[PDB]
Amino acid sequence: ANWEHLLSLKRQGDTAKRLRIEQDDTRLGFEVDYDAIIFSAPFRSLQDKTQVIPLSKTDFVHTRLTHSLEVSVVGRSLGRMVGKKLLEKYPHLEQVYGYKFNDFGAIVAAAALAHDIGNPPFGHSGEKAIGEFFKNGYGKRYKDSLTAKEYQDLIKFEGNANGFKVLSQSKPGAQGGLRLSYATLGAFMKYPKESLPHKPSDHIADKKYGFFQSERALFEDVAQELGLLKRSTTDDVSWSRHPLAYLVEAADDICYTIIDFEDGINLGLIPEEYALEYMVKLVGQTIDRNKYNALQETSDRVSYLRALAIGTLINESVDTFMKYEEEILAGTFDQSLIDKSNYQAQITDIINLSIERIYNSREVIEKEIAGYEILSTLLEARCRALDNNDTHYNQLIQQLLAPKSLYENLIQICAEVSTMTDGKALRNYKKIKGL
Amino acid sequence: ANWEHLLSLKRQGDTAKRLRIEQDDTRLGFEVDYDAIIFSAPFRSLQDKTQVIPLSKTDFVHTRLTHSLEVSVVGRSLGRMVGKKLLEKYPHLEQVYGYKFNDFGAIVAAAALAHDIGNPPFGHSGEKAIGEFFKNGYGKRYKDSLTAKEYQDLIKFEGNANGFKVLSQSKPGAQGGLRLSYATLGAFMKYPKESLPHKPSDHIADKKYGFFQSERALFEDVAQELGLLKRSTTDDVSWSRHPLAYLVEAADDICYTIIDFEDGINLGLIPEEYALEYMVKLVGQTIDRNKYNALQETSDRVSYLRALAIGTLINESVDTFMKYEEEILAGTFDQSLIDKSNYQAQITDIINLSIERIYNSREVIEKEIAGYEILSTLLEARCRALDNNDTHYNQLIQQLLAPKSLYENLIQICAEVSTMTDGKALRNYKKIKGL
Repeated sequence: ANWEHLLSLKRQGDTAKRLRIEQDDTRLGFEVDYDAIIFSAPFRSLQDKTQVIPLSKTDFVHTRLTHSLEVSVVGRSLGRMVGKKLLEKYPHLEQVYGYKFNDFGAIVAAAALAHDIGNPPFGHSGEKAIGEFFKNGYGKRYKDSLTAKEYQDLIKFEGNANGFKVLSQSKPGAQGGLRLSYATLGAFMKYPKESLPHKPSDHIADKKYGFFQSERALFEDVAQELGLLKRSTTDDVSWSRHPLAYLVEAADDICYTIIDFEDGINLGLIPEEYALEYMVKLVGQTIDRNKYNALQETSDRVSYLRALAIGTLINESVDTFMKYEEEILAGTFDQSLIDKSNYQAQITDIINLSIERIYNSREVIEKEIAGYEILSTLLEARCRALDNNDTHYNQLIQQLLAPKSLYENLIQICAEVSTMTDGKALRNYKKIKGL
Repeated sequence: ANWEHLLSLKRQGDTAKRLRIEQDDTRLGFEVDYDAIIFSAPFRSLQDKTQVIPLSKTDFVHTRLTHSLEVSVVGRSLGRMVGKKLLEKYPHLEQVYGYKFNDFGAIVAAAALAHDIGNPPFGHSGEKAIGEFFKNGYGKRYKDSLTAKEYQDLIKFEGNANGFKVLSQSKPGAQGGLRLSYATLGAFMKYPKESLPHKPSDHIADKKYGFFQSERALFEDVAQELGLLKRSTTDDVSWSRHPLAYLVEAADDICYTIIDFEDGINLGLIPEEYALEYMVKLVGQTIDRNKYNALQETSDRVSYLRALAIGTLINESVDTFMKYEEEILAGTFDQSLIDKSNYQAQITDIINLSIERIYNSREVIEKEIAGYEILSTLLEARCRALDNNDTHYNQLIQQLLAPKSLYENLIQICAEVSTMTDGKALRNYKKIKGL
């Protein structure tokens, strides 16, 4: 693989090449991508979408918009610091081609900012509820009308793949969706494979899939332009990750770990007494102990620890990337950046405490169970109206919820139900159930 | 005034100079400021703070966090584009001192991101309720114990000044607050004056005031380092605006004008037809008519017009800034950048329509009326507990609401009441009232 092609500025449908040295510095394609996402209807909708973590009437807990924003800031830092080191290691990328360190920060920041844009509500539980609907619920009836991979897209419905659809889906008057740079689309794709085969290896990149059958042809074009290495020659396609996707993944991993811990403490789900114990190793080399002791409020002390731990893990992740840069370029790095961290024990301890006190908490379980019913009800309403669109009731449902092939209809129903805001989903659900 | 001094990287308490050429490119002070605001407790709290604009059960309407985020993105573009032209006109800024165009984008983005951080709930009506409390309500009893300017800080309590307080307030373990770069604090100060005299002229910079008496000594430090020009001849202090403050203002004006209009259309408060009619001159040169006619959804057509109109006004504001750069540097520019717009008739039409259909709408008036009662109730409870801190009831109030001199206590009460999240304020209000 070659960094000259990995950093493609191509947008969908382009007729001529876009050279980095010819770009206006005030309209750099990679920075335009960040702003396009910020102002997009899908990103704006995250304002009205909560995480699975419970709300608090006393402390700050992140909604999905604030979470995505902070992930993108961490991502920009990863991209900036790696970009600087990559331009030292390959000086021609700056001399002949005109790439600068901020370019790498922009690609990673934009891909990270958009990572949760296609996820259904209720976290991974929401993905499972949609899959269950097609595996064992009403949607099971479609199995014999779908290919194996089409059906797998539904029974293993994946928020990563829905995010790719949201970013790239053509609509009348919006060809190519947000039309993001191909480099940004490459960095976005953490799982460059189709829904089948299911987990063909234990490599992190094989754990999930990254595009639906409906978007396979689009990602093939992206993979071709970037020169991603083919990882399989069978009708089942897969590629080695774009190198910057490791940094997008690292941004999410660091924030998932440390910021969930911060929210858990401010919620009172994790006793404050655990905060310093679980973070001392991650912060001890950089912490100002006088500052920490003078701080009189828990949320300020926890926020200080969070900033220091994130800075530590960002710096370590950059060094890990650069150590395995050539392996990543060759497609032979089979692990995540955080998997190689010297603080793996502390990270695992933080993750497990969050599972025990947050994700297994009664308030999260209750919401996930309710989410199964909400999503299943909305899916069944849409699919019954698809199957019998001539009845008076189903015409009302169509006016209320949605005012092509069978597979394309079903994937769109999943995409739309997944991206409804919390309040709109709940209101429509209550009307269908007469509540 | 000298750009070398205006672009100061000083933080509060610094003992040694910070040379731009010595900054780490991955830890630029100006970009550190942006990230510090994003992760700050006051900015995160905007998550849970609505505008006075009503919410919608069908369409997107901005919370204060998303409005500030989009203003910061428009500000980053304005700073980047003006920065590139400033470095062309003053090339020693780059060659000698090492400044780069993205530095100007970071300064303007950070100051714009934090513009609403100190505003009380309920818009300008919330400011008026706090001022009315001290002018004619319970707080009138403090008049004779305060200087003229201390009392004016209260009866004309100003969100812009509270924002300055929020950004810089010292607490145990956090001296200097967020410790933002002085260039960023200069760009933030749109009204570089104290509360008195009131509206000494019709200059936009004199319309309001930008810092309380509690923060006068801090902004004096900031003004000295930046080399801001003294404007007032009497003992009442006042400075000419930092040139970048004009770009922070323009980002707010453009977003408030176009994005409020966008929200009003998607709310149904503004008829859909008015969108093209009021924006056609702002978008006519750049709009793709076949793209627009192919768009099937109102929100997408309006969002396209919004993006085109913001684009037009960003470009024009940059040109206006450069056309008047020397007059701004000398403190002789008497207007805002948008005031000189060739589209001023269309801007005025859009604003007046938003005033008539949104800000004078029944739903806004209802909310402002309720806000008067909520804020007045909270202020009276805090002030009575200040006046008689010995009683069992007032000790409960102190534990519920707030777990030095009279003025310092009163201005802190105003700052804390103003910065409470919507849900926390409402909950405490209901408990004080028995519900």
